[PDB]
Amino acid sequence: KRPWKCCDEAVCTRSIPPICTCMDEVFECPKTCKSCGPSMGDPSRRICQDQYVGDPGPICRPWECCDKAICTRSNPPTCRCVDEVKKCAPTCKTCLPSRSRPSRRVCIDSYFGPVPPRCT
Repeated sequence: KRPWKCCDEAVCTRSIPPICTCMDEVFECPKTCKSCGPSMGDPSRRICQDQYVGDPGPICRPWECCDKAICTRSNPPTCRCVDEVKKCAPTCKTCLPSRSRPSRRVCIDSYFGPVPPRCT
């Protein structure tokens, strides 16, 4: 079936259906993946190499984008996001109301993965 359950870095064609590669770095080859191997010319940055045809599925990370990411220095880093949003992403585990913007919420999750895209 699909070689991943979720993908943070899906590179897909704008076609029906999409043709997709998941560029997410892996630390062990997922059971759903046919083969893992290097990426970005880096022998140590391993990915699921499989091309998939079909909807790539959801992101893994707890925020689609973040304008206020705070991350460690590792590659990949561990990051949190202090954006105050109308609704946390479905993939956020712990969402709390904001003190300063009472109609907004904050996701307090920490997540190990590449710096998320900026929202703005």
